[PDB]
Amino acid sequence: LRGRSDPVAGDPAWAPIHPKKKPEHYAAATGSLFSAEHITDLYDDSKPRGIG
Amino acid sequence: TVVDAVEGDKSVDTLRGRSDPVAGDPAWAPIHPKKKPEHYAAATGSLFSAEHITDLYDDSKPRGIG
Amino acid sequence: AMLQNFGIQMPPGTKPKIKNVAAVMVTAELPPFSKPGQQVDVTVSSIGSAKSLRGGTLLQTFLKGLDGQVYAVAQGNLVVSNPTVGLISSGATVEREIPNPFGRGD
Amino acid sequence: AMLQNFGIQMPPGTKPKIKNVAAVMVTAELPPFSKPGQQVDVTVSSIGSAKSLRGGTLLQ
Amino acid sequence: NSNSFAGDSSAKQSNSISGYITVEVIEVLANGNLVIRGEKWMTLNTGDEYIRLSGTIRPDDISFDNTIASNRVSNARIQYSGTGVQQDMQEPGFLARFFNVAL
Amino acid sequence: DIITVTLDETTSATKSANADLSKTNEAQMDPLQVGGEELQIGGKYNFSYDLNNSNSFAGDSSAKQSNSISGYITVEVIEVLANGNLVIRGEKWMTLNTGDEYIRLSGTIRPDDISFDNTIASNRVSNARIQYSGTGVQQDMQEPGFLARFFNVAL
Amino acid sequence: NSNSFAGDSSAKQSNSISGYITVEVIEVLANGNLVIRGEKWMTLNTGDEYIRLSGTIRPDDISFDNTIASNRVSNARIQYSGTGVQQDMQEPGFLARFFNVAL
Amino acid sequence: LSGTIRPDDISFDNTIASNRVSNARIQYSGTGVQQDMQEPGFLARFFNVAL
Amino acid sequence: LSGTIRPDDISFDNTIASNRVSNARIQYSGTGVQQDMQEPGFLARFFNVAL
Repeated sequence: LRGRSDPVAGDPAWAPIHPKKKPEHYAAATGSLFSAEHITDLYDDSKPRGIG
Repeated sequence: TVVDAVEGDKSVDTLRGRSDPVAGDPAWAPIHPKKKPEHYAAATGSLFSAEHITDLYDDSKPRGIG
Repeated sequence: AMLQNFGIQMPPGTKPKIKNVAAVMVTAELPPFSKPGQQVDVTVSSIGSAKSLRGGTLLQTFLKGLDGQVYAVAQGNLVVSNPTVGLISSGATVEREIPNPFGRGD
Repeated sequence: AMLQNFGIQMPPGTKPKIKNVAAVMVTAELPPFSKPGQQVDVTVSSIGSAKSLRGGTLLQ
Repeated sequence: NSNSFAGDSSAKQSNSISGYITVEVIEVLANGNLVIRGEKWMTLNTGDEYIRLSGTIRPDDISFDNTIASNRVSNARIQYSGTGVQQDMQEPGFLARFFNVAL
Repeated sequence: DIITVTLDETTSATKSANADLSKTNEAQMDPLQVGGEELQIGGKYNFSYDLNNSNSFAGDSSAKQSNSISGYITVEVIEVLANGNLVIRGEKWMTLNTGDEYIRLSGTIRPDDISFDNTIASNRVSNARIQYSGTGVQQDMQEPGFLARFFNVAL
Repeated sequence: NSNSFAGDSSAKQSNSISGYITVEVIEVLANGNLVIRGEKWMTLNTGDEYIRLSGTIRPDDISFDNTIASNRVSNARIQYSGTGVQQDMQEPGFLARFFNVAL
Repeated sequence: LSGTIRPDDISFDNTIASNRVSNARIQYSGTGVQQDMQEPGFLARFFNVAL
Repeated sequence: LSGTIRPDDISFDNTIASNRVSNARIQYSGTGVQQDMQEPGFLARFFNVAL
């Protein structure tokens, strides 16, 4: 009798995506704490750049 | 089946005489830009690639698909 | 932003009133066959309105290549003579390798 | 724009108040049979209103 | 003799929305553009309202306080509506719909 | 970890549309008289006519919606995400004289948006779920019941 | 022809409490947060009223005079009510409750 | 909106006026029972095309 | 709009006045039932051409 279907809260089609966990560095391979995926630039503005 | 569970089934006009547009029409949907190929710096010994360099002073106007 | 990276976040609109900090541009040339762990010189040049860089200390800065990836990290003590350009003898530590076509071909 | 390329983006309408930076035009002549990896001279000439380019450093 | 004719037509349309909605990045494009999506539900006394926004944005348009205007969102889909018996009062139903499509 | 949320929401949306169509005709001619007599075509037809039309249409539609909430709600972190974002959740119950009211908030926030006094605005909460309602006979007066619901969905 | 439709809905809710309540720490959490709980009874002439508060607080939110705002209390449960024949006048009873739930 | 534009007409804030768009197609409309009230239907259309 | 123009008449902001367009053809009109209300039809046209 309504002709419409109400949305439901928590729909997976609109739910947020939790970001993928980055892999561990394993510093024992290189002897250094540098990892291209884990470094944080001190001066960056931290704009959104990835999922989540 | 051809219906996705997450998004769901996305699938009196004779008395109206008009057909309403649908949101998400491919005729009006945006085009995601093509992914550029990898440089393969091992061929030249340099990080320069004509398709990947970024000019520090350009205004970044729209210049490509997407 | 750097202070936020250490756990100190000032309220928005707060003026730091800093007088011992200057923004600079760091440039390094990566010699061929550069291996991780090696050190190269860096040139530090002021881009704001600092009167002198003499006696300064370069904080952690990431040096990017033409492809946008980080290949070195630069720190150290500046040696200036032009007081706004200084040099560091081993400022940048190489963190990544660039492949070479030297061993290919006949 | 250069600062945006490094992750620092000032709010619109912000005056940098820079005094150690000058805009220039860079010209190089490429000799014949020039191969990648070689180095050539460049002439740097100021196009704005900078009083002197002495002691400067040309950015990328 | 006296002949006379007069004929006119008109149309008008407007809308506006004001508020805030916080979304998250669901995909990063090849040029660095960010596809965003999110929803927001509020139950005040009785009845649930929702705001839903999806689209694509440039990181260059994100202001200093991590806020972007809604007119900067490409392929925008903005939905602000209710749910339940509260929304039942906003629609006429079959009876008036047939009369409106017939006349 | 305890984080305080300032409930400050205000949304407002309006829309409108209308159309008009109109047309009219009015052509009248008195019988032509030439030579002192009334001209006749055929055997019984004059040189006269009379036309009068009037068509008109008007149709409009409108809609409007707004809401606001003001107050405070203190929640706690229930999960830490990979990028450091914090998933928050909490409830708050108040029984003033008679009847219980509750406030419930859940969502995801950035630590960068938490102000100096450990307070974050409610419009900075991603995937927000805000619920402010009552309970019991007090809430029974806020709903019409089956009788009016059927009448409202039928008409 | 003439067709017309109009439909609206509305809701509103508010509350406030003002006063003081002194509680005590009943548990210390792993991060140093304090779970608090307490009650307060007042018999003025006739009839007993009570205030009850429970929740979790941060020691950082406790001001210099050993006072903390009620909006800083996590998982707050605030109850301010009466007792006895005084509270009997505040509720309608079965008769009006059935009429209110039926209509 | 669809059309063709010059990059020279794009202002500093990445915004271009709509009168600078070549081959412009601008459509602003509704959908559903709301749009049904904006059109007269067959009855008035025949009367309007006959008179 | 169609016509022929001189490049000398194009101003600095890449805009040219419409009175500088040679062999100009300017058409601004509607379409559909909206345009049906703007014309009288056969009945009034015959009366207007006869009287």
